[PDB]
Amino acid sequence: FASQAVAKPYFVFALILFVGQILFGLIMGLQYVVGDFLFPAIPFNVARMVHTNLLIVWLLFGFMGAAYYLVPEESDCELYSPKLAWILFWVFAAAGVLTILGYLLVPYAGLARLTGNELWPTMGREFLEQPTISKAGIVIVALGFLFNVGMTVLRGRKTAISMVLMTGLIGLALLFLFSFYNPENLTRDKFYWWWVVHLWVEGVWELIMGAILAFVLVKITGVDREVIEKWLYVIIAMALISGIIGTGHHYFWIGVPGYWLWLGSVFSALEPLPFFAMVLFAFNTINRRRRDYPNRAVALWAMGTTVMAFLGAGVWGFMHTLAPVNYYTHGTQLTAAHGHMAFYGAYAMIVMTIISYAMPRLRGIGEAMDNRSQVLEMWGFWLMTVAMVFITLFLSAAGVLQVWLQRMPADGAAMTFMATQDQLAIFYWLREGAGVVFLIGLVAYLLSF
Amino acid sequence: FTKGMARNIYFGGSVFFILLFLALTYHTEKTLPERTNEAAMSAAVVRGKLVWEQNNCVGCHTLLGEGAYFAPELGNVVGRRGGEEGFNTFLQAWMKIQPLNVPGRRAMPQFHLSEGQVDDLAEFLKWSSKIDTNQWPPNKEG
Amino acid sequence: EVQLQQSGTVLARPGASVKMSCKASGYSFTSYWMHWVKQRPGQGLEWIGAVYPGNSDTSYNQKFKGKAKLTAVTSASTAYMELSSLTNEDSAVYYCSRSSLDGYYVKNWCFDVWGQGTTVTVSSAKTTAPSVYPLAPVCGDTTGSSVTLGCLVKGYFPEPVTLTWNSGSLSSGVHTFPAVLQSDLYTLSSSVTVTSSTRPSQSITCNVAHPASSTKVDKKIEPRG
Amino acid sequence: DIQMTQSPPYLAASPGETITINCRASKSIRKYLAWYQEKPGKTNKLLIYSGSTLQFGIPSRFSGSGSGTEFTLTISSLEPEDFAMYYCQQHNEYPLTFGAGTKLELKRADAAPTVSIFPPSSEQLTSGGASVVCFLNNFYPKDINVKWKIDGSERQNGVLNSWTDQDSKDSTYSMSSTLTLTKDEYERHNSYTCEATHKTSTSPIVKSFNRNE
Ligand code: HEC
Ligand code: HEM
Ligand code: HEM
Ligand SMILES: CCCCCCCCCCS[C@@H]1O[C@H](CO)[C@@H](O[C@H]2O[C@H](CO)[C@@H](O)[C@H](O)[C@H]2O)[C@H](O)[C@H]1O
Ligand SMILES: CCCCCCCCCCS[C@@H]1O[C@H](CO)[C@@H](O[C@H]2O[C@H](CO)[C@@H](O)[C@H](O)[C@H]2O)[C@H](O)[C@H]1O
Ligand SMILES: [Ca+2]
Ligand SMILES: [Fe+3]
Repeated sequence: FASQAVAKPYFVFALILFVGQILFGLIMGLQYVVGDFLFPAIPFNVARMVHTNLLIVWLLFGFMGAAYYLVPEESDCELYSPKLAWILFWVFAAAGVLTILGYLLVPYAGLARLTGNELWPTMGREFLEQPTISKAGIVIVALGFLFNVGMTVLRGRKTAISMVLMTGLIGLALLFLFSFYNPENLTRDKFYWWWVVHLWVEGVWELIMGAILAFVLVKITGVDREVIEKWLYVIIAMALISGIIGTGHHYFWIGVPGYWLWLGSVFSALEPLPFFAMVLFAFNTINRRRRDYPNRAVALWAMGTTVMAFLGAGVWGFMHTLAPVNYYTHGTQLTAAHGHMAFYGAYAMIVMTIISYAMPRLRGIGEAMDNRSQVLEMWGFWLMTVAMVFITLFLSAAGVLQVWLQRMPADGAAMTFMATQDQLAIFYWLREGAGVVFLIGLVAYLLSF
Repeated sequence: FTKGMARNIYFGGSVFFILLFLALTYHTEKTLPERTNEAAMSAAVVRGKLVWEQNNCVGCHTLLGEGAYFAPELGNVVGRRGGEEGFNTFLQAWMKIQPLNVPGRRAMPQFHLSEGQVDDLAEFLKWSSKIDTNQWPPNKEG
Repeated sequence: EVQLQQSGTVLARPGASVKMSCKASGYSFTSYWMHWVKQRPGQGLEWIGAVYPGNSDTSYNQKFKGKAKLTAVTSASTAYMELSSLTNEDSAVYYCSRSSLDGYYVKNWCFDVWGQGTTVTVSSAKTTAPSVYPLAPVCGDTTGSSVTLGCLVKGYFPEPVTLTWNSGSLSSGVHTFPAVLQSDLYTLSSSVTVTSSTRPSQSITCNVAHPASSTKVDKKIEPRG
Repeated sequence: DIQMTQSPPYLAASPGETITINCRASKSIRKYLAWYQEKPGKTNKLLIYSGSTLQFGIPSRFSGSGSGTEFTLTISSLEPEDFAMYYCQQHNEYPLTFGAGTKLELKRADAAPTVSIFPPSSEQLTSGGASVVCFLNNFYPKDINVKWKIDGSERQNGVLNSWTDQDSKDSTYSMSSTLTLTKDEYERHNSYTCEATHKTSTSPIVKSFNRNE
């Protein structure tokens, strides 16, 4: 089909934004060890919201890209509106760039004033630092986008793949409405904040990623739609059975009742299972592959995604999910380590996977790229992926020493925050080095196009 | 074992647990007045929360262990800088003197806060430290 | 409350060694540089060096590289300074002090809490009780509305002596001067001024205690003849 | 090493007045200069760092400024507890170094010393020594010369002086002068004289006695 073309600007923008994201990562990583670097021009927190908002926005773009590509091909018709996909692309790209420029060009409190945050205060919450107008604007794009892609499912074939995608997509936008909800009570504010963050990334986003994985497996493997769609349902069943009460592993120390200690620890113990199943999924359906596929990279992206998401979300998640352990590690470099690997392995990787599949045939080049371009992709994959295991190993070592020095001993014996950080310096240099190997991988991946 | 079987497991499991979760939510919600001492949650502390947000403290600090890992935990800073009695006075000095300009040290910004604002901040932080947090953090260092 | 408690006065012979301590309380001992500072009388402060208990690293002024050894014992929150191969010039007050900022890379900063100081007296002298001499006004020469009397304390070692008039009830109009060295030994004096109807009619006695030699002596001040 | 010169070394002032004192560094210390207050029986107290940052708890009547090479400390309206010793310290470079101090003294009205002279006691004489003691008590300001004369002749040797600090009650100074002779040298002369020269008078205060009566 031809309206599948509108997915191209989405994937290309996502990759540009991904570059931006890494650059601001590298700025913060230097700030860790040369504390006054770029100060007072770009204080750490400004660099941070740029890094974290570019991460969320680029992945969102990748998701819309992924939908715009596979939804026509599942629905067995043209996308409801190629021209809507294009207005929406430009609106979303303008709002992203505008709010990012806001961050860098006006001190945060000033940006707050300037956007009339006093009337509807939603600003200055982690991952939610965008002005209420930006948030409001993001909802409108979501509505447009949902109408566009969801009309296409309505007037066409319904497959489980597209159904599950739509459910994830709808749930993502719905839960985003909680960002408009900013309670005056601190623990209430934190309680509802996780309905965005956790119910996305360990719930509704897992539906999106499963769907994209399943579609790609269908197209690369020639194994029967029926079995693939069955496992999809198993995987997402396990995601929401573990993950919904699972939200409780964020409810240990925010000020909610101690029953969450049990509920959070026990349901979370099971949250690795869907990622384990995605590894059995991709590995099995790829080795029971009824055919060969001219693009060997997609197959690698798909297996890699599942192994990394399982390491990052599953193993690292579990490693700190039990309350008696989380008590010591909560809000520590361990958190940053888990967070980097989980976000990269599950979500950055599944976006690059669908791009691997969809790019050559969006650029009317065919199923696969020439065999020189295919080895670059593979190099940028090993470079990005290995670099990230190193990033997470160094931050893991950092968090272990941080917990040992600062969290374990009693008052008097425990080291102070700033003193502990100086002791961690070497781990932060290494992470920065790894962050350099990663950019090199991203450039290598980019130069494969 | 069929697709159909798998889809109904998905359906039932998710509705059941969606409902379990809301019931727990409702309950939790009713306990919050006591756990968080909402009696003390004055106009001053609610304005402090606004200052906290308006300046993105959380982009550098953790509060109750959530936020950024660049700078110290502020949930229990009260106890490490002169307690109930003198914390407001400390904070007033603390916000004025920034940045400290020690070469190579992690820097905090000058926020040009008025003293009303800094006082509201202090009340907010003081109140935060008194939330029943199931005894988190482990010690006075946060 | 951040406190630094230093060890008491130490006396040593030339060429010997001395070790003093600084006991830290009310903060994370391992998170701050401990500094040491020398002060000889009318001589300006000098920074000797510092120890970082968090990793045992140390830093010495080039002028004290030979002299001083700094250590820390973390379980007791105590820092230590050993001064070797002593000289008259090492007679001083020695202070420990805490960096006002935490962390390893603030080695050169200012200090927010100081100890009260440990005195090191380097001398060859021997413990000697003082001689105490009453000082009555010039003979016959009695004139003004008030009279001044005195007490000379001579040839003692080590410091201090404590001096009182009438076991301490006479306390106003008293001046007691700092001790000075006369050879290896200290001398001081004290005067007391009192109205002339007070005396010689009432008794005035000099009381002098030298804890180091366990002496207490009383010298009544008698009119000259 | 960067060296530090404070001036003035002494400054007299009164309650309610403003003073300012100086600190100079032999090379640039950027903005990194701290000030300490020293008082007897109390531990040293950080006042200002980084040139002008007030330390927590320190009253706003203290302030300071400077950069590079020249720095000042001002106290706006002196209070009784501010009369004390002040030191500056650079905190820009290894090795840390300090100024030698400015002593801030309480001004009070000029007062002439009260002078007393005391012959050797008979106890000291029977043991062979002879100390002649002179007290110059309760005077202001602190500058003073004492001169010994034996039978009209100035004597320089065997004279030890000691000076009290400013009395924290009446703000005056006191001083003792002791001439130590052998009994034999003491017996060779008759006339012993202590003379104090102080700004309260162009002529010395002279006290003496004759070794007889
Ligand atoms: C990064 C650009 C920061 C932002 C934004 C805020 N703070 Fe901060 N803060 C930061 C650092 C690097 C440090 C350590 C300072 C040092 O040199 O030791 C701090 C420290 C504080 C503290 C002291 C905490 C302690 O344990 O002693 C407080 C009370 C504090 N900061 C408060 C605070 C508030 C209220 C903020 C939003 C208005 C805020 N900080 C933002 C870095 C950064
Ligand atoms: C791919 C799915 C996931 C992603 C992207 C992800 C990411 C992250 C991020 C970014 C944070 C820090 C958020 C914050 O407080 O700012 C975090 C916290 C946490 N995650 Fe996940 N996560 C995922 C899955 C998991 C899983 C499957 C588990 C359980 C096995 C888990 C357990 C935890 C726990 C306990 C914390 C809190 C750590 C602390 O208290 O400091 N996560 N996660
Ligand atoms: C060059 C590579 C990178 C570097 C050097 C880097 C650095 C950082 C730093 C320094 C922080 C702030 C931690 C703090 O608050 O103290 C951060 C936050 C974050 N980054 Fe990165 N980053 C990089 C790449 C990535 C990539 C590819 C991802 C995608 C997964 C990612 C995801 C995140 C997330 C989710 C957070 C918030 C974590 C939390 O609050 O727990 N970063 N990053
Ligand atoms: C991937 C895992 C990363 C590392 C984090 C895991 C560490 C969690 C397990 C901690 S066991 C716990 O350690 C605590 C600190 O020693 C200990 O705390 C105890 O002693 C304290 C003095 O040290 C004092 O606060 C109390 O007397 C007491 O609660 C405790 O005994 C021990 O079980
Ligand atoms: C499979 C695992 C699921 C188990 C879930 C049940 C969790 C409830 C257990 C309490 S969690 C938390 O742990 C802490 C001890 O680790 C407990 O801390 C205790 O010890 C500390 C010494 O380090 C001391 O700081 C605290 O004052 C003391 O209360 C803490 O209270 C508790 O809430
Ligand atoms: Ca965070
Ligand atoms: Fe979670």
